[PDB]
Amino acid sequence: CFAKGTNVLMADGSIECIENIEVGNKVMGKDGRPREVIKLPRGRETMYSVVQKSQHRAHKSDSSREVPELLKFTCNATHELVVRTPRSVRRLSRTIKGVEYFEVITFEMGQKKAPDGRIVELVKEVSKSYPISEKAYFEWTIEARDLSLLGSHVRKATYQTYAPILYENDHFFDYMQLTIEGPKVLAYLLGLWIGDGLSDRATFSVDSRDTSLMERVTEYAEKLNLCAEYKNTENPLWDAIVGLGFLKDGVKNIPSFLSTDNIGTRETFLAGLIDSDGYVTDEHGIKATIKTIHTSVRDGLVSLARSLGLVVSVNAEPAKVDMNGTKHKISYAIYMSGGDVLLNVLSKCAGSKKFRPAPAAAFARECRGFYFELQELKEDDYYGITLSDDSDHQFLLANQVVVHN
Repeated sequence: CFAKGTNVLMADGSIECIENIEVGNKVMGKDGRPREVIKLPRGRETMYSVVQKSQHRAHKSDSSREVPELLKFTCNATHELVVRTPRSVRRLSRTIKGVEYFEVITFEMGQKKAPDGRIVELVKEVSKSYPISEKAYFEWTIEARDLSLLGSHVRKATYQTYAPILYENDHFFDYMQLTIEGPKVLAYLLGLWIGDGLSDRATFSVDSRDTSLMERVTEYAEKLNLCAEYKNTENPLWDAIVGLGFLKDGVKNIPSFLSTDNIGTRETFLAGLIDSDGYVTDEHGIKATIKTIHTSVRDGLVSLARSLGLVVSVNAEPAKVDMNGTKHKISYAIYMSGGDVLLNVLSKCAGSKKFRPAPAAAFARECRGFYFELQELKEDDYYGITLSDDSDHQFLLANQVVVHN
């Protein structure tokens, strides 16, 4: 069902290639609970490239300059994609009536004759009022080779989903360098460093006019004992930047463990990063925007925000120019949205035009949808794993895409 090299998420929040897994290994399910591998099937056939539909980039190459699509996988022709399509009616409700012929256009389940000879069940767009076998959406499944039978509309309207990482490790807190009264300020000061810090030491660049942030920095430092050194020594903040991985080979980095660790710590780190070089808007829905010239931070942030269940998109931009020179070429804009998922992160920020009050009531981190495009590929060796017949039959790939057995 999957090409050689597909990374899947393991139930303990660990990552492994589709091929290095065996029965007994437990993958990560939708709920943050473990699945059970009870078989490992193989074969060869047409394979398809599934990738999220996006407005730009991605030319074939080995340099991580161009912004990449991380919501992508290669499965086999008979792979069953778990998809959703909206219910939809037009020019009439269920069934209203006027005079002299007019049309009712609807989306409903029917059976279409596959060119191969198979009689597949799928969503069809239907003319005037006709019954014959027809919640705000359809929850269903389709084999890769079958997307092509879909009508233009039904097809553009269909999407896959990704689930949030509701599971939690503790790699952060086991790294003392207690719980209540603590982790908040370091996770905060770490995101603050990746945003404004000096690569060689614990020195950020808090904006003067931002009295509210200067207040935070000084307040927080005090809680972690230090103070004023930033506005390389046995300095437990610099030791964590290094120890916890915030420097991907002499380059600023957002460590993978951040995606399966404590939720609160994920949200606090993001707040510090937004406080440093992000900015929030409310025009058409609450949204935060972090900027970075680092490719490692850019990709680690995308998976960090999606682990929380936020909606993410990335765009390439031009950098700076001092007197028309200084610093060049490109930087990146990462856009995040999600309502109360986002309100829960912004309610930890210090910046005055950044802070937003916390959600009104409790909230749920839903799976988010995404439109994709398929590429019919050549014959190849497939892998795949079988979850127990009594489970939901689903699990999450390393990128969080919800896949079916």
